[PDB]
Formats: sequence, C-alpha cells, structure tokens
Amino acid sequence: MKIAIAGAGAMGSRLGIMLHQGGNDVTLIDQWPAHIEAIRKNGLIADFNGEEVVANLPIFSPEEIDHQNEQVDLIIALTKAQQLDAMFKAIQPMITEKTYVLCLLNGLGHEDVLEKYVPKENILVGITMWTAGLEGPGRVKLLGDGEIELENIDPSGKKFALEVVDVFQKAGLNPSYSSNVRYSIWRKACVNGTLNGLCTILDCNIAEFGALPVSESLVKTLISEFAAVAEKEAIYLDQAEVYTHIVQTYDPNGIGLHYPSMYQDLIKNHRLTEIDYINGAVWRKGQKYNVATPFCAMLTQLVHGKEELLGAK
Amino acid sequence: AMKIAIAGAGAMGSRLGIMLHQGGNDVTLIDQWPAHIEAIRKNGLIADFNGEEVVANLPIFSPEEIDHQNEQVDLIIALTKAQQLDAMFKAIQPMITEKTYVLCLLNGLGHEDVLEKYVPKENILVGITMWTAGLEGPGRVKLLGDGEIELENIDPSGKKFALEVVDVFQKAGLNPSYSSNVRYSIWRKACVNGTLNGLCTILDCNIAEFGALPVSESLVKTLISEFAAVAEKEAIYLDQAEVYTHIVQTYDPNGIGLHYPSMYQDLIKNHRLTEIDYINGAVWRKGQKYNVATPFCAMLTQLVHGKEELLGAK
Ligand SMILES: [Mg+2]
Repeated sequence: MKIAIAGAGAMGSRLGIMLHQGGNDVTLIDQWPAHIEAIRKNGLIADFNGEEVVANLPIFSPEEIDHQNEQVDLIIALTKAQQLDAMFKAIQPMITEKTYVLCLLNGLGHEDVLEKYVPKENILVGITMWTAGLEGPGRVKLLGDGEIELENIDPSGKKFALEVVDVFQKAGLNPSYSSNVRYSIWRKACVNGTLNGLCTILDCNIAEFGALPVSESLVKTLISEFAAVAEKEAIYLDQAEVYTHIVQTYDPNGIGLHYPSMYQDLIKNHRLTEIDYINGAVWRKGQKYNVATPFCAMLTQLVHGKEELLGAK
Repeated sequence: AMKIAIAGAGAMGSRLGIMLHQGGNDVTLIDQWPAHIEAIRKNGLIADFNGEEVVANLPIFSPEEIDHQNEQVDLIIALTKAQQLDAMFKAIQPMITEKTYVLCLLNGLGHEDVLEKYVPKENILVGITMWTAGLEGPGRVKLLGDGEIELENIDPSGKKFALEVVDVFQKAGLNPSYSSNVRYSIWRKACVNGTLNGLCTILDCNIAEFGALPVSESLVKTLISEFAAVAEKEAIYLDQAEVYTHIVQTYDPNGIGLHYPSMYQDLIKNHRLTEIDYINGAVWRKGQKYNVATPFCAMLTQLVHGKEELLGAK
C-alpha cells in the first residue's frame, strides 16, 4: 500500500514508522519546518520502546506537493480541523478516484471538507488508543500498547476498510473494524457540546454547572439536537445514557471540580475554541438536513462573540 | 361613580387613588405593606400634592384580609410588581365579578396571562402611565408635575368600557387617552429589552461592544423574529426592520453605546435577580401555548437564570 500521512506529529510519526516497518510506501506531509529539516537530514528518529529506530521516510511540506509526486492508496488525516481543508487542497495531486482517507481527527463532520477531494464512499473514520510523544524536531518517543478502531462511513467502503485493517494488522497497529466508531465520536461530541460551551459562557466549573437548576434542560435540549442530526446520518444516540454519562462528570471526587477544555482555551488562555467542529458542526449539518438546532446555533454564536470580546487568537 | 380597587398602593397607586377619590369615585386600596396600611387607617392617605397637603380617608386592606364581605368593584387598577401579581389577584378574587375589568399598568410583557385566571379575558385593559409619584413615608406621598395615561382594551368587546374608564379618568384629572398603539409599544419595548439585556449580561460587555461583534446581527434578528412570531398570534405586527434599526442606534457611543443595559446592572453589578421571566420568559411561555418555537428566548432565559444562581443573586 502507498500511504500518505497528512500531519506528521507524534501520532503521525508513530503510524509512519510502524507502516514503514510493515513494508508499505509511506510519505509524510507536515507543516513544521524544523521537523521536516531534521527528518530530511537524519531520518525520523524514534525512541521506540527503549530501542532506537531510525526511519528514512520522505517528507514534504504542503507547498512542495505538485503533479510530480507519487499517487497514494490511503491518506491518514491527522491535521487539525482548522488546517484540514488547506492540507487537502495542497495534497490533491496525490489523490485519485481510488484514494481512501482515514480520518483520525477528533470531533464532527470532517467528511464535508474531505468529500471535496475524495468520493464519500472513500472515507473511513477511526479512533486511535495509541500514545505518542514528540521530543523535538525529527525525534519521537513511543511507549506502551494501543489499538485503532475504524469504520467506513459509506456502505460501499466496507471492502477497502477491511483491506486497511489487514495492512494495519501486519504493521502491528492492533486494528479492528468497528461498527461503533461513528457512534462513539457522536457520543463524545455530545459531551463536548454541552459542558464545554456552557461552562465557558457561564464561567463556572463542571460541578457548579451541574448543580444549576437549569442544567438538566440545557444539557437535554442540546443532546436532543445532536441526536436529531445524528439520526439523519443513521446514528441513533441513546439520549438517556448520554445524559447519565454527563451527570457523572459533576462528581467533585471525579472531575467535577475541573473546568472543561474549552474553558481552558478561551477563559484561561484567550485562545480560539474548537466550537466550529462541535456545536458549529451540528448547526452546519442541521442547516443542510433541514433539522432545527437552535441551542447549538445560539451557543456557537455566543462562544464566537466571547472569543471576539476577549481578543482570542 | 365607579367602584375602583387599587391593587398595589405604592406612590403611583396612591396618586391614582387620591385623584379618583377627588373625582367622586368609590376607591379602595389594597397593599402588602403593614406600616402603610397602619398609617393610612390612622391618618388617611396624606399627599403633598403640588405644594398643598391633601388627605384622603380611603379604606385599605392587605390581600390576606380580603373576603366575600368586601365590596365587589367595577375596575381594578393593577400596579403590583409582576413577582407578586398572581398572589395579589388570587387574594382579591372576592372583589371580582363577571362585570369587573382590570387596567394593567405594569411594565413588561404578558401580564394578561396571569390576570385572565382571575378576571374574564374580555375585561382586561392595558395602559401606560406617564405620571410621577414619590413615597415619603408609610401613608405619605409626594406628587409633583404633570402626566397622562394611555390605555387600550385587549379584547374587542372591552372597547365600550375602556372608553368609560377614559371618561372617568378625564374627570379625575388623570389626562387619559384611548390609544390603539399601547399593546404594540409594550411588545416593541419588550423586544428591545429582550436582546441587549440578556446578551450583554451573559457575555459581560457594554452595548457598543456587543453591537460590534460579528454575531450581533444574527443574535438580535433571531430574537426579534421570535418576539414577532408570537406577537403575530395576538394580532400585533412588529416592524422587525424598525426594531433592528432602533437597536443599532443604541450602539452609537455618542448615545448610549458606552452604557450597560439595566439587566446587566441588576445581575452583574448588583447580584440582584433579573426581570427575564417577564421579557424573554414571557415570549417563551406564550410560544409554548401557541405552538410557536422560541428557542433563543428559551436558552437565553435559562442561561440568565443559570448566571443568577452562580452569582447568588437575590
Ligand atoms: Mg473586536
């Protein structure tokens, strides 16, 4: 298999090394100049389970890709959501009608960007439980075990999804085909589409939010909107268990006393949030599917208003 | 001679009471303030009325005292704040018959929905009072200046009696007029107050700061649309463009742009409970009964109530 890894961060580097070792043609694409230079000069150097592994993998920045580059069977997308479109536009010369994409991004709706570059039937989604650390440019620390669960988003993509599993198996990645990955991503986005935005706007921690008399109605209204949109994509969220899952976070002996990650980005660090890929994505989908998602719409607008007020970058 | 009960005998109710008494009407005061009841029972209601002392020996009762031995009245004038209106009208029911009308003088939206539990819906009038009144002490008010009252029947059957109330108020010197814009102006005002108030409160910012946001147009217009959708069901047709234009004009730092709206001062400055239930909460309540979606009103109401709880507002 010819594989391009779009985003050669810690996870991308792990996957690249392992797939290389498994006998595949691997090309890295990355936006960190020092990292690129280091890999070009000394190879990708991994502290891989106490053993040094050096892999001489081709690497390019997106601006360097053109017609001359080799075409690939699979692109593994690790590029963060806000650079995804730009990354895929750059690597277009490497894509044919037969090219598949495995999207390993967090959050929702990435297939709307990806379908501009690749048929929908060619899109796979995955979750990785591997860990990885970058020690510096061209150097990664790889420890522990893990696995990758993946799923075709379109029923025509099943055969190739199984072929990616086989490739990943021979590379030691511990893959499985799972009919639950899209559901788990939807379910997680639900969690991230409640506490994140609501704590950020109201300015409070998780247990403080949970204790509000309005918390039940706000959370449940938001879950229902995620569920209404997900249903159009043949994902049927268990709304009662999603609610039970969120209610458990309120426990002060658990993470109750923590502030959610969106609070940390915006309120603590004045950085732009992930809202466009959570409630913003449900809203975008609702608009295309003629499903009303007003709480997601308003929460998205309020968070964007708050970002601008705090001069978030 | 109309029999008139004043529900809420504060400074304004006291003005109306005295003046309607001077016009020869049969006035009864209803009030929740014990010291006020005691002073009025001892010495009558005392007004410093344009530099002259006027005393009016009016009957006065607390709501809990009212029973079927009390007089049944032609008109109740409602001035009790919204938070106590329901309990006030439940208590004064013994004074209401099928022929009793209410003139609601409260600020804000949707009070007819409480009143109609106690007074026939056909008999509800709404008005705006431009008079001023001050409270000097229990049973003692200070009345200066001029004013007027504009009023309107809510139900088309209430028109003749509304006109009769105007006549009564005219003779009492209250400068009344019948106005077919009263309900509209109340809706338009609530619409304005249903945007910047909750939004600046939740986001923590002033009016111009809010206005400049790239989401200000979308937030404001969606909220306006919800107000208009529900008003339409009650045969009030809001000019959504005019309302938006008014809101944009508030962004001007030469005008009120640098100010914070009243709800912000209530909650964010003073840690006091907001009026949200009688603005966005009222649109939301009506929308539910009319099968009209009002989700921005609903969410904004819940967020404001959320913030009240977080700040320990009282
Ligand atoms: Mg700005």
